[PDB]
Amino acid sequence: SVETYKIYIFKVLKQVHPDIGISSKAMGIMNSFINDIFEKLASESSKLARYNKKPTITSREIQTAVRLVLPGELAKHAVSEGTKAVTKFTSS
Amino acid sequence: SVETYKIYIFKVLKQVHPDIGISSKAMGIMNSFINDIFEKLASESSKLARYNKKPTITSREIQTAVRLVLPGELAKHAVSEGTKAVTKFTSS
Amino acid sequence: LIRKLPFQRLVREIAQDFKTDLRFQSSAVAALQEAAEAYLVGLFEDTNLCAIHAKRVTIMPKDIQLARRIRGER
Amino acid sequence: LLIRKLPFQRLVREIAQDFKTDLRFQSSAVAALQEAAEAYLVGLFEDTNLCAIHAKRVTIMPKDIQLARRIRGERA
Amino acid sequence: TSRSSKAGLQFPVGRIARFLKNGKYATRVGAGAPVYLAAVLEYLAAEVLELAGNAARDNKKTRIVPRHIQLAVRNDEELSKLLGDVTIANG
Amino acid sequence: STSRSSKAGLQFPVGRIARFLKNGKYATRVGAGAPVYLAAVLEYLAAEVLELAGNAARDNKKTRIVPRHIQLAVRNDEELSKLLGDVTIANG
Amino acid sequence: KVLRDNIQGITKPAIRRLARRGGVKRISGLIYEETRGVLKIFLENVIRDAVTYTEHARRKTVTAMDVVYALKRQGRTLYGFGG
Amino acid sequence: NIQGITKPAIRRLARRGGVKRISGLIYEETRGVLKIFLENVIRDAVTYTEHARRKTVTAMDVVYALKRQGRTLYGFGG
DNA sequence: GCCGAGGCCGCTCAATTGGTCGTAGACAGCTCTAGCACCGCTTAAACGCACGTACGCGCTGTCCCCCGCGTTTTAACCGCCAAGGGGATTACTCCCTAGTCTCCAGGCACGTG
DNA sequence: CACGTGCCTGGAGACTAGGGAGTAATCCCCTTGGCGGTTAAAACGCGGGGGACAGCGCGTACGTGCGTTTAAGCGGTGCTAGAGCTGTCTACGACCAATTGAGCGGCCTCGGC
Repeated sequence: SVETYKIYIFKVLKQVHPDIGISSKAMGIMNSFINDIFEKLASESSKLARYNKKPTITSREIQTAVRLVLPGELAKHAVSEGTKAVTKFTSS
Repeated sequence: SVETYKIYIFKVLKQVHPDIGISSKAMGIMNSFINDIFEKLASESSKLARYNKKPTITSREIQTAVRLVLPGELAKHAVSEGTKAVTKFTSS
Repeated sequence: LIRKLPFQRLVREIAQDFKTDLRFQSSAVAALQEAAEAYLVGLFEDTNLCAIHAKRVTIMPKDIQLARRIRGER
Repeated sequence: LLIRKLPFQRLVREIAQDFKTDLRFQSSAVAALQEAAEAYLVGLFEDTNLCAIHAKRVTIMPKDIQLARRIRGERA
Repeated sequence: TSRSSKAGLQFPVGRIARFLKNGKYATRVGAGAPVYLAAVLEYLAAEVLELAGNAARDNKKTRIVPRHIQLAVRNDEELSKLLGDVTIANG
Repeated sequence: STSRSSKAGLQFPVGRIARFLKNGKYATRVGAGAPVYLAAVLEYLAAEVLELAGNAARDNKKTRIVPRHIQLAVRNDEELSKLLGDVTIANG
Repeated sequence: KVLRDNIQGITKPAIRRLARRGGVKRISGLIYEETRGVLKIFLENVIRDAVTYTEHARRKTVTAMDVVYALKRQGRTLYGFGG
Repeated sequence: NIQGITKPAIRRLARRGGVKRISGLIYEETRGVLKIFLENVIRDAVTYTEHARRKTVTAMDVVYALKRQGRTLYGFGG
């Protein structure tokens, strides 16, 4: 009835650490963290779209939001991962 | 070309202090102050309609934004003035 | 660390001055208690730093006052 | 202003060199940065003075600045 | 007549209305929202200007300069918390 | 019938993120590379938090992440603490 | 049913345990009243914002989301009580 | 170029804040603090310049960068 | 005394007033969850008092290291000129995304070793 | 708490139709660079006295233990206020076309600092 990132967080866990599990409360906390980060990036992207009078939200807006809301090394690695994903999606 | 709060601030100034004048840089600072407060009370009124699936910014949203942004006694006086203005507008 | 029922009474007393005839959810009181305990523990950490600065070990109200001054709380 | 303009402008350019090569700066940008920087340093020095008075002193040392920054939250 | 005379306000209701429409804040703006920002954006201007004029009087001047506005912001307990750490050019 | 998450190489749902960006009224239009960029930044962030939490749990000779272990991941890395500020985790 | 003198429900051992968890080794006898005052100010801010949110939604009950949003306005993000 | 923020400049800034006597080791720490502050602000400003497809840093970019840090600045194009 | 604040004047891009249309919000009803009030017994935490010694704090002395001053050095600053990158605006063609319907499998709950 | 099975609501493919963003050309501002003079500020050395820091002794006030007292946590019962959801209708706000005066740039003139 309610949409949560439980399956995907479980998959990411199974990739980073194959021998550790998650309690239900830990899944709730991780879901809250993901929603908070998503809201923080979406609101910033909306503000940048509104300030520049841009009707649409593109990958460049999200890249700037990432570089503005995350600290340094996290921002660099996130930008690298996002550009990799966008290139792999456009090419294929 | 560039719309500014210049006549209005002067009119308000010649109501509390009829004998004190004001400089152009003070116009700049007051216009910036009014813009900052306006975008604060507009951003916090849009976030109170989005997080309620309500497509309208009514006076209730503006009152909640006023009570959430301004400090205590300042907020109380502001909500009093706004309620007075809305009552006068609806009546006449 | 804080007893649940006295904290509930204190929260209701404070809320009375803002809106009368008000009701609470249990989750609300639990959240307030968690936040208050975290805030006080952080304040005591900064107070201990201020006390260490002045070459003593016993924390005193002036340490709290200085920590809240630097923090910007009024 | 308490900082000379040319050294601050050179410092700002040197810092910005590490984020993108071949930047140009407007005069207004350097002026705003200088104003903000001076205000920040004055506030930090006020807090440092309170810290120094707390330790029964009139001469501020780096430990006072470190404590002020740590309570503020800038250093962690 | 005008929408500011109905509310007895010195600030533009219509200009605030379009600033709160064309800014894509929400799809629909109410009729009482622009007459509530205008009445709140005028009390705050009145308070700041009153404090700035008081500062100008204390310095034996007839004009409000940026320095007076900075003094008014710093002395008022409430206005300092609303704006945070505000640096005013030529202050 | 290949999903947009498979075209990019992600586990987070690109389509769900796009639908969240479209019904949240962030902008009237949303591009094709914005859903694929958040769905990667969020995946990287979840992987980082899960890796640190799993390390904390493994150091405590446990093999199942519990809410306290997340509060030790975010309160040892300076970047996560600066990204989330004062974060308090329930049952931690 | 007037409520008064409930601030003394934050007993001396409670403040003392909070200070111990924060690393304090010695506590002067004057810390307690200051702790009551500081806690009261913090609670007043949070409860004011929470009641504002409650009265926005036309409710007579303060819910967990109201407190969470009030704390989030203060930069004190809280997880585990919903979202 | 950090040495351009000289000893008397730091001393004047301290006197503006009310400091009566300044130790000899304050200057290096002050220079480090100033570098950190400028690094943060300039990072945000350069991000904003990148968003606009520009090669010049404008006043509005610095104003926005300082607004992200709670350092509201008035009189430079607000 | 004179240069930045005040009043006057012509001119375009709003704000208003008036209608019509579709849908968002106010309002009435009803169903069940959960918040408040109460009671009784248990017992864990708070409280008051006493005693000892840990340490805050005032005083004294010594060395060191900032501060004010005089002199020499240096590079900020003002003024002027040149030259040219790139910020700001506009006009065009084309590719991206919103809205729809058909097709079907990923992802929510629920019962399981 | 993993793991298996049925279902149903939302994501995907294909298509067409406007309109926003990419992209090329232009104008003319603002930034960057160089140079020479003056001159204000920075740098260096030095003498001294103010203050930082260590040591020491006193007596205040904290921490720990022990016995007593308070009231918090728990488990049941009871009841009703009001949260959540659904349905229906009237009223309010977006849109668009005509009307008309408030507010923005330019000027000239004139008194506070």
